[PDB]
Amino acid sequence: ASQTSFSFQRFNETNLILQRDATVSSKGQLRLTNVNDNGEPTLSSLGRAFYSAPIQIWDNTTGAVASFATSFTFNIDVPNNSGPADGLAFVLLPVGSQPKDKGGLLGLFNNYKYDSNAHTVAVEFDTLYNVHWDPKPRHIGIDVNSIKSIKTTTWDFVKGENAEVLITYDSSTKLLVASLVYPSLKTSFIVSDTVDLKSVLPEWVIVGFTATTGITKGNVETNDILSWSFASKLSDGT
Amino acid sequence: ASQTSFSFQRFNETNLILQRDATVSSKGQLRLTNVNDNGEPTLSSLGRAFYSAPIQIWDNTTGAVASFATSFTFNIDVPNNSGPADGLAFVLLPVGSQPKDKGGLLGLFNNYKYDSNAHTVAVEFDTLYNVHWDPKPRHIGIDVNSIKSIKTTTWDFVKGENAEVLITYDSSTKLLVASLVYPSLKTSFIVSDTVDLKSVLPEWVIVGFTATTGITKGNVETNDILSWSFASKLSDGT
Amino acid sequence: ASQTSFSFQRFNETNLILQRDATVSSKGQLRLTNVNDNGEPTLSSLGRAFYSAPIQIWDNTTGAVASFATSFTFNIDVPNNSGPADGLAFVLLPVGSQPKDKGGLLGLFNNYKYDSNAHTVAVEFDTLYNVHWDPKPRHIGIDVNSIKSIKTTTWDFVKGENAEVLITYDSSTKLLVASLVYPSLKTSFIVSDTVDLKSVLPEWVIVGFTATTGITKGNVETNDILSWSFASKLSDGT
Amino acid sequence: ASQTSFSFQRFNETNLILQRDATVSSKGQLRLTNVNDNGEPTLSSLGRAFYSAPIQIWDNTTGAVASFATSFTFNIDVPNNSGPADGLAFVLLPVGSQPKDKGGLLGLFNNYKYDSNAHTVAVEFDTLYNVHWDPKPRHIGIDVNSIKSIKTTTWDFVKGENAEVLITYDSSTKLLVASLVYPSLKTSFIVSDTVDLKSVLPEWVIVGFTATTGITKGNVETNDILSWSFASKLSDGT
Ligand SMILES: [Ca+2]
Ligand SMILES: [Ca+2]
Ligand SMILES: [Ca+2]
Ligand SMILES: [Ca+2]
Ligand SMILES: [Mn+2]
Ligand SMILES: [Mn+2]
Ligand SMILES: [Mn+2]
Ligand SMILES: [Mn+2]
Repeated sequence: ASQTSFSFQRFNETNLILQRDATVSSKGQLRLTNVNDNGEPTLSSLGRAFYSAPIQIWDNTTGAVASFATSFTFNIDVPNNSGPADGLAFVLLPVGSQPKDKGGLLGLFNNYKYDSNAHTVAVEFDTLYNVHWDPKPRHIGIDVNSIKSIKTTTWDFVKGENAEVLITYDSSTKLLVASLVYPSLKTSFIVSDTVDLKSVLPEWVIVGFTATTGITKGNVETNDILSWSFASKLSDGT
Repeated sequence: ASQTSFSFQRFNETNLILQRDATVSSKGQLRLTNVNDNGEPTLSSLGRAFYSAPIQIWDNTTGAVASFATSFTFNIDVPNNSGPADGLAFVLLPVGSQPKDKGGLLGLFNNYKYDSNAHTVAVEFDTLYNVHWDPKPRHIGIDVNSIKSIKTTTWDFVKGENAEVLITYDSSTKLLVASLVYPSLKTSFIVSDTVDLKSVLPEWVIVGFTATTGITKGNVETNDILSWSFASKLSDGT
Repeated sequence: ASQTSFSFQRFNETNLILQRDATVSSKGQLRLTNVNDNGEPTLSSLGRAFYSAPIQIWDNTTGAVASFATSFTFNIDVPNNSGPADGLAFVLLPVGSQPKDKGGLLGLFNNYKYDSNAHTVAVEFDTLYNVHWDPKPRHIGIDVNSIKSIKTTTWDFVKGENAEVLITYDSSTKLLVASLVYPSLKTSFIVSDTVDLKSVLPEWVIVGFTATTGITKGNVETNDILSWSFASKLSDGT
Repeated sequence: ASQTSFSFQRFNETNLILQRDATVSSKGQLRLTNVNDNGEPTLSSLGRAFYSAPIQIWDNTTGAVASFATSFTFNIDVPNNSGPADGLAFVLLPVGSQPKDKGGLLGLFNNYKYDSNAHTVAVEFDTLYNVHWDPKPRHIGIDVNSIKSIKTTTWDFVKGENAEVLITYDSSTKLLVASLVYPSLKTSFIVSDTVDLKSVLPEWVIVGFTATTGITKGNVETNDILSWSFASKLSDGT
C-alpha cells in the first residue's frame, strides 16, 4: 500500500543528508565521526547521516502504523592505549532534525532526562559507561525519547571487527527486535521490547545513523558504516 | 548490490520535489498541471514532480548500468468543448534539473532539435500533434535528448479513463519497453527501442514526471498521477 | 499473506514435473518438444513442464483471487525448408493434469469446441494457422477452456530470435495482459482481456509450459525455454 | 540468478510433503506430531513436513553456494501433569529423505554419534535434556550431521506461547544465525556458527520441519507451525 526499500553496498553523498563530521570516504564508507590524515579518530566528534527521502511511519486518518526492517554492517575500531567512546545508533527522527549534544548523548539529547517532545526512536550501540544512566557493561539499547534506554542487552564489544546488525519492527505486535553478530568471532547478541511509534514519532520521519566520539582523552573510536539496507511497509487498504 | 524500490498508492508532498504548477491534492493525487477551483484545467501550464532521493543509473569505475522498471496509473481528462494537449511523461533527468520550455516540448527542451547536453531520457504520452516533429495520431514515444522520439506507437487515447503504464529497462540488452493498458477499455499498447543510458544520463539522476497543457484555447487537459511504483538494481560485484 | 515467487536462469529436472517429450538439455535449457541428435526438431512431438509445487489461485472461504505475473524467454527455431508449427503456451491447469491431444491443440484440448470441464487458462504463441478456429496471421492469444482464444493479437514471428514474454494478471480488475518483445529486432506486441479465474480454475493449480510440433511434414519447430520467472500474491486478510 | 521464496499464513497439504504423523489441521495449522481428539498430544510420535519443490543449495560446476533465510511462528504446548519433549527443528535434507529414529534424535539420526553420510543441517529447538549429549537447560542448537549440536544457547521455554523464529545463512561468511522471540513476553534468544553447506548437503535439498514427542509417560508436547516463510538465492553468474 506504501512501500519503501533501499540497499547500499557502497555509499555516495548524493542520496544522503550529511550533518556535522559525517563524510563519505573515497572507499565508499560512511564515516560518521571525524578521522584525521593519519587514519586516527579525533575526540569531541559528532556526525549524523540520513537517507534523503523521508519515510512515512504512520497515518492518522487510517490509524495504520508501518512495519520496518533495517540491516547494516559497521566497524568500530579503537587506536592503541585508548578505550572506546561513545558509540553509534540507528535512528528515526522528525524531518529536518538538527544535531543535539555530543559525547554520551550521541547527538540525540541535551541531557539525560526523558523528553516526551524529543520524538526519537533509536537502537544504540554503546561503548562507554555513563555513570548517571548506563548499565556498567557495553550494551545494545532501545532508546525511546531518552538516552536512558528502556531495555538493554550485554554487548561484548570488540574493536576493528565488522558487525552485522538487524533491526525489525512489527507494528501488529509493537515489537522492536535488534540483533548483532560478529562473523569472525561467530558471536551474537539480541534485545527486544515494545515501542508505540504512533505516540512517539511524527507521521513522517528520516532514517539513518548518528555517532559521537568521547570528550575526555583516551576514549575515542572510528564509527564507520560499510553497508546499509532498509525496508518499510505501510498499509492504507488497497 | 545497489537496490532502490518505492511504491505509492497515495501521494504526499513530503517525499517529493515539486516544480512549478505540480501539486498534491487533498485526495492524495499528484496533479502535475494546474487546475482551478472548479476542477478546470488551465492553459499554458507546466508541472514536474520527482522522488526526493536521487538514483544511481551507472558506475564509472565498475562500468555497470542499472536496470529499472516503473509502473504508474495516470488520468488525463479533457473538459467539454476542448481537445487534449500536450501530454505527460516519465522522465530521467540530472540532479537539480530545472523545467524547460512549455507546450509540446513537455518542459524538457527549449527547441525541437537534438540536444546532446539535455541529458534526457523520457517516455512520453503525447496527446497533441505538433506539425514539425510528431506523427499524426496520438502516440506513446521514447525520447532520447530530443522531443522527436526515436520510436513511437499509436495510442488510442480516451479521456477520463485510467491508464496503467509499465516501463521496463534491461541494461544487458539496452532495451526500453513501454506499455499502456486501459483496464476498462481492455485495450493495450506497447513500444520498445534501444537506449544507451551510460552515454546520455549522468551517473546520478532524479526520477519522476513532467506534464504541460496546450497554449492555444481549445487544447487542454488534466495530468494526474494516481499511483506510482519504481525499482532499480545496479550491480557492483559483491 | 500467501506469496510464492521463483526465478530460474538455468533449468534442471529436479524441481520440475516433466511430461512426455519435455526434457532439460545438458546446457540447462527446457526443451519442450523433441530434438534429435543432429539438432533437428521432430514432427508430432508433445511436451509439458510444470513447477513442482502447486500454487493457490483462489480461496473459496475468503473469496480472494491471486494476482500473478510470469516472465520468460523462449526460442522457437525452424529448420531449413520448413514452416513453423504449432507453438508453445504458458498454462494454468489443475493439479495432476495429463497431456491431451497434440498438433494445433497445443496438448491442452481434445477438440476445438468450448469445454467448461477443461479448467484451462493459457496464453498461447501460435505459429501455425488452423483453418477451423485461428486467425490467418501468426498470433498471441488468451485461451480460456477453448483453443479458440477469447482475444488475439498479431505476432510478427521470426525464427531463431530470443523472445522475452511478460504475462500479468490483476485480480482487482480481472485483467490478463500478455506482451512479447524481440530484444534484437526491437519489435514488441501486446494483448489484453479480462478473465474470471474464480469460475474457470480450481483453488490450487500448476504453472508452466506446453508445446507441440506439427503433424504434417514441412511444419515443425523447436520449442525452448531459456529462463523463467513467476510470482503470485494472494490476500487472506492478515 | 536462481531465486525461490514463499510465504504462508495458513497451511494446506496440497503443496507439502507430509511424513508419518505430520498433519495439516482444519484451522490451517501444520501439526507435526500427533494430537488426539481431546487436544492431547500422544507419546512416541514423529512427524516431518517439507515444501513440495526441492531447493538448490549449491552448484558443482560454478561452485557457488546459496544464501537462504527462513522465518516461522511455532507453538509448543504441554498438557498438565507433564513436561515437554522432545522438540522441533527446521531442516535441510536430501531429496526423498525418510524419517529416522524417534525421541531425542528428532527423526533425523539413529544414534547420537556423528555421521558424515547423514547430510543433515538443522536448527533444533530442544525441550528435553538428554544426558549423553545435551546441555542441561532447554536450548536452541545448530546441528550438523549429528544430534550433538556444534553450538547452542539457553532458551527459556514457556509452554503455550507463540514463538517467532528467524534463521539466516550468509554463504560468503558461511555464517548461520538463528533467533527466537516471544512477542508477548518480550524475551529473545540468539545463536550463530559457521556451517559449510557444500561439504555437508547435496546440490538439491528439501526444506522443512521435523518434530517428536517423548517415549516416556510424563514427557510430551504439541509441535505446531502456524506460519512459514522461506527465501533462497543462488548465483550462476548472470
Ligand atoms: Ca554510554
Ligand atoms: Ca506532441
Ligand atoms: Ca494454431
Ligand atoms: Ca534433547
Ligand atoms: Mn547506553
Ligand atoms: Mn510526440
Ligand atoms: Mn491460435
Ligand atoms: Mn539438544
